[PDB]
Amino acid sequence: ATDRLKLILAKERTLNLPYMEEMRKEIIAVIQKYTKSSDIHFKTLETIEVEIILP
Amino acid sequence: ATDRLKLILAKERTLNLPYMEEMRKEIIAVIQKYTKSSDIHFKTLVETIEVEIILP
Repeated sequence: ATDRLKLILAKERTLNLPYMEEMRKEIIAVIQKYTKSSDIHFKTLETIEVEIILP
Repeated sequence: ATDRLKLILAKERTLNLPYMEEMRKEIIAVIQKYTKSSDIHFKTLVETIEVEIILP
């Protein structure tokens, strides 16, 4: 009933981004207001994984 | 040394979104503020948009 988008943020388990999850955040703000997706799943794999589903 | 961070924006070939640019532009832009890197690389290969960033 609908197509889907996926943003995967990848990096090394080595780094310490004292601002990672915020980047993990603001970035989303950029996809929802442009894709208008109500449905979103973020989970970790280090590799954050955000799957969007559109309207 | 050599700290690689990379974003992948997966999409369908079908699905239009005549703007995988700005979507990108904004994601990139953000990224360029939080990591402040000046070494940015984006290749493009069920469409899959990758982007390597090596922070300073």
